[PDB]
Amino acid sequence: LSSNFGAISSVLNDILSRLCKVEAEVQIDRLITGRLQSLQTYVTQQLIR
Amino acid sequence: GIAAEQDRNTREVFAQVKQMYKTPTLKYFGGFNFSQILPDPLKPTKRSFIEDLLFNKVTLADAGFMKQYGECLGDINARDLICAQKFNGLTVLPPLLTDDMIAAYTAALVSGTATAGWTFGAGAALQIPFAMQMAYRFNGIGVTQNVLYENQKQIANQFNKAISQIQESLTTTSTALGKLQDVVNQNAQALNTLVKQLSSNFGAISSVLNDILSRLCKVEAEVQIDRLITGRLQSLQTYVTQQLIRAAEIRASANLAATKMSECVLGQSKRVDFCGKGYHLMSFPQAAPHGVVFL
Amino acid sequence: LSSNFGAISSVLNDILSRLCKVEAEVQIDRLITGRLQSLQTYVTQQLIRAAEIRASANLAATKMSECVLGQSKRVDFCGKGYHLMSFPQAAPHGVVFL
Amino acid sequence: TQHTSSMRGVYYPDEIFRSDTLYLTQDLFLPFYSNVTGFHTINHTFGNPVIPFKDGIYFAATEKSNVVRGWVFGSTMNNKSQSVIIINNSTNVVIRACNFELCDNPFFATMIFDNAFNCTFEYISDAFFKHLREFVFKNKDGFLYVYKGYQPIDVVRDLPSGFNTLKPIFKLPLGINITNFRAILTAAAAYFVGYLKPTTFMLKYDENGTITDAVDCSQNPLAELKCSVKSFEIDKGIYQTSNFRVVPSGDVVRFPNITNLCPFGEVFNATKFPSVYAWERKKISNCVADYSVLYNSTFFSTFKCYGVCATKLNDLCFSNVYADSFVVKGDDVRQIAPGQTGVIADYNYKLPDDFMGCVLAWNTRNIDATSTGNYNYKYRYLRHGKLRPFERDISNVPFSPDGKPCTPPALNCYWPLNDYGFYTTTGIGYQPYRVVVLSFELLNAPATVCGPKLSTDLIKNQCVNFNFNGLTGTGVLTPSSKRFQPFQQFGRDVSDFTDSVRDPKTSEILDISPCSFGGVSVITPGTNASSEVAVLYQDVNCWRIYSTGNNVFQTQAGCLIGAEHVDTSYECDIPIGAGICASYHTQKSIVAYTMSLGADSSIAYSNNTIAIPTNFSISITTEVMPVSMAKTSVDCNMYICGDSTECANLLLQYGSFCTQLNRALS
Amino acid sequence: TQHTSSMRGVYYPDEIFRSDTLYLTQDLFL
Amino acid sequence: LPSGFNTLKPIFKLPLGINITNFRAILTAAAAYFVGYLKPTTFMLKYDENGTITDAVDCSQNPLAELKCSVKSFEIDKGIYQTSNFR
Amino acid sequence: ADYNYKLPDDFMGCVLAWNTRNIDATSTGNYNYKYRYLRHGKLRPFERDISNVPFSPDGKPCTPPALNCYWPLNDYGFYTTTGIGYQPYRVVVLSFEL
Amino acid sequence: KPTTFMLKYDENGTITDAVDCSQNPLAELKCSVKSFEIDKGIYQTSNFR
Amino acid sequence: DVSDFTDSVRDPKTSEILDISPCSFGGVSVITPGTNASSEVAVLYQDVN
Ligand SMILES: C=CC1=C(C)/C(=C/c2[nH]c(/C=C3N=C(/C=C4\NC(=O)C(C)=C4C=C)C(C)=C\3CCC(=O)O)c(CCC(=O)O)c2C)NC1=O
Ligand SMILES: CCCCC/C=C\C/C=C\CCCCCCCC(=O)O
Ligand SMILES: CCCCC/C=C\C/C=C\CCCCCCCC(=O)O
Ligand SMILES: *[C@@H]1O[C@H](CO)[C@@H](O)[C@H](O)[C@H]1NC(C)=O
Ligand SMILES: *[C@@H]1O[C@H](CO)[C@@H](O)[C@H](O)[C@H]1NC(C)=O
Ligand SMILES: *[C@@H]1O[C@H](CO)[C@@H](O)[C@H](O)[C@H]1NC(C)=O
Ligand SMILES: *[C@@H]1O[C@H](CO)[C@@H](O)[C@H](O)[C@H]1NC(C)=O
Ligand SMILES: *[C@@H]1O[C@H](CO)[C@@H](O)[C@H](O)[C@H]1NC(C)=O
Ligand SMILES: *[C@@H]1O[C@H](CO)[C@@H](O)[C@H](O)[C@H]1NC(C)=O
Ligand SMILES: *[C@@H]1O[C@H](CO)[C@@H](O)[C@H](O)[C@H]1NC(C)=O
Ligand SMILES: *[C@@H]1O[C@H](CO)[C@@H](O)[C@H](O)[C@H]1NC(C)=O
Ligand SMILES: *[C@@H]1O[C@H](CO)[C@@H](O)[C@H](O)[C@H]1NC(C)=O
Ligand SMILES: *[C@@H]1O[C@H](CO)[C@@H](O)[C@H](O)[C@H]1NC(C)=O
Ligand SMILES: *[C@@H]1O[C@H](CO)[C@@H](O)[C@H](O)[C@H]1NC(C)=O
Ligand SMILES: *[C@@H]1O[C@H](CO)[C@@H](O)[C@H](O)[C@H]1NC(C)=O
Ligand SMILES: *[C@@H]1O[C@H](CO)[C@@H](O)[C@H](O)[C@H]1NC(C)=O
Ligand SMILES: *[C@@H]1O[C@H](CO)[C@@H](O)[C@H](O)[C@H]1NC(C)=O
Ligand SMILES: *[C@@H]1O[C@H](CO)[C@@H](O)[C@H](O)[C@H]1NC(C)=O
Ligand SMILES: *[C@@H]1O[C@H](CO)[C@@H](O)[C@H](O)[C@H]1NC(C)=O
Repeated sequence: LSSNFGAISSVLNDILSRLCKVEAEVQIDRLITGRLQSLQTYVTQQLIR
Repeated sequence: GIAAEQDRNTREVFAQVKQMYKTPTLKYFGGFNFSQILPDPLKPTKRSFIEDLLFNKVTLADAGFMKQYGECLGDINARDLICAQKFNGLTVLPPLLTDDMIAAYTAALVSGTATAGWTFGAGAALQIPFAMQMAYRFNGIGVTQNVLYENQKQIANQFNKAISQIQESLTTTSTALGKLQDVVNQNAQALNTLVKQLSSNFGAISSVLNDILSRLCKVEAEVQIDRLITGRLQSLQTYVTQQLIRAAEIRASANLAATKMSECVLGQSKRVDFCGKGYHLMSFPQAAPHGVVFL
Repeated sequence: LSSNFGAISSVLNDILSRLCKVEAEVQIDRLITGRLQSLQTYVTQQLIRAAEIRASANLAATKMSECVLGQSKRVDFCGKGYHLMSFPQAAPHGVVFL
Repeated sequence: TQHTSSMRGVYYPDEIFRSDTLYLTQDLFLPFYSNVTGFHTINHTFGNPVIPFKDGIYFAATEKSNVVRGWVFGSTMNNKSQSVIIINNSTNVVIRACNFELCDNPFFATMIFDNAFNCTFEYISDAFFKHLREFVFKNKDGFLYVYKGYQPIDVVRDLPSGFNTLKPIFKLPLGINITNFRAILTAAAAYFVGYLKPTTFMLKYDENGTITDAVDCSQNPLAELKCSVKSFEIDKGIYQTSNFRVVPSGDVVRFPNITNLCPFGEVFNATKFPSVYAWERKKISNCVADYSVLYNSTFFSTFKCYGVCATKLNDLCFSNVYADSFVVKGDDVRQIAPGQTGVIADYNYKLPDDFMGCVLAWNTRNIDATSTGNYNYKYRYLRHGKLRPFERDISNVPFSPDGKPCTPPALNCYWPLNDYGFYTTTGIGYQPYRVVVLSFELLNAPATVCGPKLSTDLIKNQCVNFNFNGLTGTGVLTPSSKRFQPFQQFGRDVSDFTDSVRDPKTSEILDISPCSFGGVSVITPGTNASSEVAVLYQDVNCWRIYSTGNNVFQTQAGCLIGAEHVDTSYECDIPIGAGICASYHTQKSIVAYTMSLGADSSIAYSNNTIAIPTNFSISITTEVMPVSMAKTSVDCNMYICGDSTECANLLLQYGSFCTQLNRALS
Repeated sequence: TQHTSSMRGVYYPDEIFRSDTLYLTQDLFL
Repeated sequence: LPSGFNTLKPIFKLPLGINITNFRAILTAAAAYFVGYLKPTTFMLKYDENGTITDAVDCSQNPLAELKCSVKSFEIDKGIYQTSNFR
Repeated sequence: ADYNYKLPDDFMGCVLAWNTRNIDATSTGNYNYKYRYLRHGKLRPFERDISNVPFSPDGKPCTPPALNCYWPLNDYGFYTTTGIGYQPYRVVVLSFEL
Repeated sequence: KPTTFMLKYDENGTITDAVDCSQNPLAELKCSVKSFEIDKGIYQTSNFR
Repeated sequence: DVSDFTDSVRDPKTSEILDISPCSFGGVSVITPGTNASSEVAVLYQDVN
């Protein structure tokens, strides 16, 4: 959960405190897609086990 | 690969015998009533009375596998799920073996059991009257054959009564065939989830390519289209992975059904609780939607 | 490995020779995520194939135990007919029972 | 007359060496077995009309005595536009792009032009049926590309069949409108013309890096399958290809019927603009906004749009149009933008972060600036908080930093408005500028301010391209039974696909459907056996088929075309489905039949007879089973970032994913 | 005095026709 | 105030640009009026075949409504469901 | 950008411009520079239009001393004393491949 | 030199040990698994560079 | 290549053709006992004689 997935930071508070709304909305989606991918990988491994 | 395996499962379960025995005209073999598990030449259907109930218990989605274009443009007010799936590139292919073919296979198996016994799996069928076959089955579980030959009326009556109870149990609405309904429910839910997941914008301006191409400018539109492309590709990949795992589960079940048909319909088994609760005497197969029912 | 995954090019040398550092760092991450996704897909397919191979190997082990080391009463578990004997032979990635 | 281009006219797509690969590309190509037009010298008749140039041509000349000498490319072809002449005058190859008076009968033995002026491009080369000379001409981004190829032939009448790859020789920077062309002959020969289309090809390279074979992916379903699997060889079986598609035929444009030109003069040319603290808003409605009437008189120093590319502003229609007007100084024009700070953006006029519209500003030193000094424009510089977007503050109340009311002749009490002092002799950062901000919405609501695009008649029950108020697409339009409310214009699915529209001229509701529908399977034997295939279409009753061929008949699986139905039943090797199977049997052909379940047998039940075996046989049966597969390992660092330090540094924070992959493989 | 708003005061969130769907939205509601 | 469900339609979108913090009603010189306050909330709305809103689910009312908004359905089968964690 | 000189969307190159008020502007007024303001369509990228033909909105040929018939080229009027938005600038566009 | 290190922190927030990831293949393995302890066995490390 | 890797070049001074190859090649495995026993390891290199 500490990967930034090619964004400014891995902390949503840092992005929302400093960046500006349209620019922050394109950095939040990278973290959203990365964390969704992590959950999907966990679920697939669990199904095989 | 998944679809080819689905054809192979049915072939490995139902097509074990090589020659198709005809249904005998007489259904009454020494006290035992085989009329409810064999086809009769008077009804329009090609299948037995119990298989009719089994196909009535399970509701299907695709009646046929043919939805014409004029039919989907004739049904727009009724938001049909199949038209929505087909307009987005998702299709369902017919099985190779028709239900009539599977019914013919099960009829051949039941006729061979009732006339030849256990010998048509090892090789050529050997005829034997049904009372003697019952005597050998009784002798196989450690009971002498005079017990059969002196109580034949009672055993025949109990067999007929048990068949009637099986018939009465399947006419009342219940969840006996509930793990065959789960398969079709899971398939329908997966396809509908693919259809509904197509409205996510995946962090873009819109989820509609027409809106992006009508308003945005070419280099800026080419970076918004790739987000939708990657999102929809990810959705298809997730669907394919779930389908592969479900196919593995179905293949394990079909392997168990094939070995159970081999060791319990074509012979008598010594394995405890492998075919019913008690000392195994016989088994009969019946076809069901996407599956098999052993009695 | 020749997909650009929505970037300028699929070659890192072309991006680093021409684009500028902050702009190159947002084009390299697309290639990184795409290639990581490709490796993950390969690993998932390999795990599923390994499960199928393991089921086959378990069946081969129990067949060697119950048909080469003894005589089986199970119908059609080892050949068509009444089982008398079995002999194993090695094969590339597998076993052949006679 | 009419001939066919049998695998004719392939060229090198780029300047990159490739060997022993299959390359898939999409470009302007001559499609396989397409129509070509022949021009022959039957008699003294000089056959050379003006042939139209439709985004590139393939030209072939079959020659024995060098009759065709060059070409003229142009648009008007008289004296009014630029034209380019490419000829060989038996000593040089000369290319000349000028503005010259053409002749009705241009020929050699040099009569091509009466006179020439305003010459733009010049190129002179170096000094210097049996022949076939092939050319590809294409125009793109002000460049004329020429590709050339040569072949010795012996044919006397027709264009010979074969395959030959053309190489680039010229890339001329002309910048010329090319719509028409004409060949130049000498005073016994033939030439052939074909047209290029946007197409996907798959090309094969040798070990010498030469193109020797290609596959046109849109010729027939077998070629679609070949391009899908990226191989020239297909094994025996049945393959699910792409679904059945039709191409759009017509165009439909439906816009609201508006007559009035939209009031540019009343907005941009007004005698009086307000101050920035008291900015004014005006609604714009029922007008045609083409803005090309401003190219004669009015010019803007800044013009910036947000939410839409400017080049599409003539193809759209706008829903809720408002215009804000005010006056600032030159140094404050940069503050009229989203996400900005300063006195104007904080206390006078603020734009939203998700703003959609345009900002226009122009210098007005000759109207709002006097030599004495214009002091009629004001701005607020003191406030107790920032403004919200599109919020106005009008009050003139004395300001105190602590926050309590005060009397202006006192201490720590100020007047919150300052004057702009506009002089003629000041620098440009202190000169007045007039600013207009336009705000609107796009493609989600009823609209009444549109562009100058012309409308078109409606077409029903046919795959067309459509444009409703700027929303474009491809589909089939049918009358609908939905009941829109007066504030609604569009309708959407559960998957956010626009499926209903209200026609803006006659207020009827229309349903939109996709054009492609229905699964298609291709049944083939091995590629070694034949190039013939059979096609099975689900969802059609035997229409919506690619070709009718021979032997079309209905099965339980679908409509089968290209196979013959036989009454006898066998085992099957190609499973079609629903009990139907196919095979390749005898002249060989593809046959379809019902599969056989097994052998017929009869044993009779008796209550007193038994059957006993008398003899036996010993049998040995083989059974093969897999046990293991190949053990494999990957290295993320080399696969993702091969010998690059910067990529490895960027990858350094993805290490958990790679250790997870390595654990799975081990 | 004090009363309760029992499923009171729902409005149309946009100007787009929808039929036979369930739509999830986030806005200022009672 | 009677109970029930009734959907409201847009009639006005006025471009005022005014700081609005207070309001007051105007009466004639026997009647009642009721005031409630809006909150930022997630709803789930149901449409008819005529395109009319006839039912809704407020996703923050109780855990059953949270479950309904999570599964996107108005009907829940018998069983036990893991909802969102306690906030 | 519509009638005189258009750049491609995927342009690669550089644009340079500088003020030239001391060379191309006179006190009397330099009227030797022209631009087109009337056309029946937009230009394609890197396309040139040279013709000087009378323009009619309906689209038919006409004689310039008539009604609804214009000359399609306007003069730039470059003076020394004007503001900087009306001063001449020299522009060079470089295009290449990499 | 430009180098990748792995540092260990105490419960007092003090650095008391480190691993230089480019010293020898054992240190490469330690930095790959992110641990100071390796169990007995054979491990596929990075390819030869 | 087939993977879009630049593998050949023409030298711009003398018009000869040159092949470009990567520098890293060959798998490496590390055999270790437990970290408690020793810090000594054995290294197995495939693809070298
Ligand atoms: C029309 C423009 C035109 C172009 C672009 C052109 C290009 C061209 N002409 C060539 C040779 C040649 N080209 C021709 C003749 C012709 N080839 C033609 O396309 C035509 C129309 C003629 C008729 C005059 C001949 C006779 C040779 C020399 C063949 C030889 O060397 O044996 C070559 C090969 C050069 C080489 O030998 O290495 C090229 C690339 N020739 C042209 O005439
Ligand atoms: C005055 C009412 C205008 C209403 C138009 C509403 C929407 C149309 C959107 C943009 C129109 C731009 C007009 C100015 C273009 C200037 C072009 C230029 O020279 O750079
Ligand atoms: C002189 C010491 C300044 C130190 C301030 C340090 C950090 C604060 C960051 C930015 C302050 C910007 C000050 C100028 C703002 C001008 C606003 C305008 O009119 O456009
Ligand atoms: C049992 O057999 C008799 C024939 O004697 C038949 O009439 C009867 O229908 C059979 N039972 C059932 C339930 O069909
Ligand atoms: C090509 O010419 C044939 C006549 O031989 C004609 O039938 C066909 O329609 C033409 N092709 C196209 C695309 O029009
Ligand atoms: C010049 O090209 C334009 C499109 O760029 C076209 O509309 C016009 O008709 C062409 N000129 C002639 C004379 O055909
Ligand atoms: C262009 O050609 C035409 C041909 O009729 C001629 O009348 C006209 O004068 C020519 N223009 C020039 C500038 O020479
Ligand atoms: C061909 O054209 C060139 C171009 O000017 C000229 O120099 C040459 O003399 C011409 N050849 C003949 C035979 O006229
Ligand atoms: C084209 O030629 C005419 C004379 O016929 C001339 O007046 C005009 O300036 C020329 N155009 C260009 C762009 O040189
Ligand atoms: C490749 O080039 C060599 C050398 O000219 C030639 O001998 C060989 O035939 C070529 N390959 C093919 C497939 O033609
Ligand atoms: C452009 O302006 C000039 C000068 O006022 C005028 O003569 C000309 O007719 C105008 N053009 C149009 C098309 O109105
Ligand atoms: C603006 O209006 C004034 C008076 O109405 C007029 O003199 C002036 O020419 C107009 N300017 C433009 C650019 O139309
Ligand atoms: C113009 O629009 C009105 C409003 O929809 C419509 O009634 C009328 O038919 C339209 N005019 C024509 C000529 O169709
Ligand atoms: C196809 O059409 C014929 C007559 O048009 C009809 O008899 C037949 O049932 C149809 N096939 C199907 C599968 O509906
Ligand atoms: C049948 O048995 C006899 C003796 O038991 C033997 O000679 C004969 O070979 C057997 N039949 C066959 C076909 O082998
Ligand atoms: C939809 O509209 C029709 C026509 O007014 C009406 O009869 C029907 O009752 C409506 N549907 C519902 C669910 O009220
Ligand atoms: C952490 O700090 C405490 C207090 O100084 C000390 O007693 C303890 O030893 C420290 N921990 C270590 C590992 O040195
Ligand atoms: C300069 O380049 C030419 C062309 O390749 C080459 O022949 C020559 O050797 C070069 N000069 C030197 C000093 O190498
Ligand atoms: C290693 O090299 C030796 C001699 O250099 C040779 O005999 C041996 O076969 C080689 N090993 C392998 C695996 O090739």
